[PDB]
Amino acid sequence: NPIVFYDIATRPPVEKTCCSPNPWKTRLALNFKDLPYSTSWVALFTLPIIEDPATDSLVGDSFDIAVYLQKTYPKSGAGDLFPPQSLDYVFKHNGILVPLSEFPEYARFNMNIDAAFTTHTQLTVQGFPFDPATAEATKAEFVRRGGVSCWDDFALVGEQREKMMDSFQNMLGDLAKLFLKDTSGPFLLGTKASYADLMIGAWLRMMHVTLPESEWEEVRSWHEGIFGQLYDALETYAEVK
Amino acid sequence: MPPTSTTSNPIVFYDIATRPPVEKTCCSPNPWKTRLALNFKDLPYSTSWVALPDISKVRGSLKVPPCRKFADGTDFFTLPIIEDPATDSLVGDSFDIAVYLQKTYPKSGAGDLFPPQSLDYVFKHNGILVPLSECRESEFPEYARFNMNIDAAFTTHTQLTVQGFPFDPATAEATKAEFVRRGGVSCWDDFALVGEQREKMMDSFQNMLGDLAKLFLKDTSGPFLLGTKASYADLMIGAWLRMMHVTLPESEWEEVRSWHEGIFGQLYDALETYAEVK
Repeated sequence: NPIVFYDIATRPPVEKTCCSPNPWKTRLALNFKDLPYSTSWVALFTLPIIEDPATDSLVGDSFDIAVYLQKTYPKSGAGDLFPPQSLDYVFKHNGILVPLSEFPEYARFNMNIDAAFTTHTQLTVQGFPFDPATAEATKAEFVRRGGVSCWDDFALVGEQREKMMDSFQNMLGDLAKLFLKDTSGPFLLGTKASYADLMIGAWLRMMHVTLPESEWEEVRSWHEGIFGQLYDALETYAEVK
Repeated sequence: MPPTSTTSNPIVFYDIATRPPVEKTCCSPNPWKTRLALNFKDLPYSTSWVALPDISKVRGSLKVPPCRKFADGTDFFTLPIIEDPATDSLVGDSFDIAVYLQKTYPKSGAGDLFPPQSLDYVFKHNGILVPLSECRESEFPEYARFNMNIDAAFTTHTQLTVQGFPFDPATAEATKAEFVRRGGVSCWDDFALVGEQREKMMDSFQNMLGDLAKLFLKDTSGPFLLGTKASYADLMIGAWLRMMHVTLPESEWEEVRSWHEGIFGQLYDALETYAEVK
């Protein structure tokens, strides 16, 4: 009867090392709904998939899983994943050339948040917790992808890394403005959480796992510590079970 | 071979839900290949019967069969999928699943799924023009070609099965619409083939089975292609026979069982020890 949740395998203390942003959106959402589930770890995306035996359904992709959970369990747990709100945010470095319903303001936010965080993800490389079974192959994918010639080329350090942290800070400065509409609480809607906060929280989990501790301490504290406080507020939905 | 390091949680096998009494109506041919292969290897597993995601109104990313790594072509649907926790593996194609089971559990159960053999069979109605998903390099290339040709030979007679197809009632209408599209007809009742057209289709089916039966004459010491030694190539045929067994009238199934000196009835009978629905 419990839900089966398919996540990406990382280095053996998997409860503390798992860090793929899209499966973390679904984990946060399932905990938000307080549904019973167990995690199946798969080695190397296609990979947020759940099986819900309550409806004999197999659902892939994190956004569609979140729509499915809201439609199937509208009132479970903390309640509504998609409360009405205006998510007035565009990542202006999307551009208009490199190719690509329901809750379209959330679907758009998800696309813009993913684009904004993914462009800073060369910062996570030195700390990525490879599953040693998939390590050589995963390093190769990361290489084909950052457009470097080999794995040693990702060594970005010293001055060049500060410039990367700086650009990460500017991106987060523009995103922080959305958290100033309602400062009665740490979320976008103040004290009420939504799937839009979980989207950001999932990316914050990746950074917490993969960044040097001193660098996470800055990220946590930038822009009046808005993301640090969002992170702390989402801990209650962050159980790895 | 990479055997697993432990002995862990059981394999999860995702199969296509058919009409309520599911242990007796399940009939999808590609999932039956995987079931026969798991039973051949004698592995523990449980089945999750799910509605077919390919036809489901639920939006998601599981709508097309994955690419095949070790052979040309693809399965018809997403749904032969296994999760093997012993190796953190999620495998979504009947032929890749059988290759996986042979590399991971090479001596378990009845033993080798891919003993060397020539499988000299061509379905002559393939033609030469239809585009095909192509693998970079195939494992067990005689078996990879046999899999493609056996699917084509049986799938072209599958209008014989529509009247008896055991629809899960929750998905009957969406499944019927997909069959109507894949069959090139305008509506569900266009599939009605009765009396004279059904007999011609049965003669065609018998002609096809007659060419395939020649391969079972090369070793008469037993009912399998290699006589007393079974292989994944027998399971491919046994899987398609199970579809036929569920969806044909019993009286037409007995024709299939007894034609060509009962070669396919003997194979069916010899595969029953691997046919448990668990």
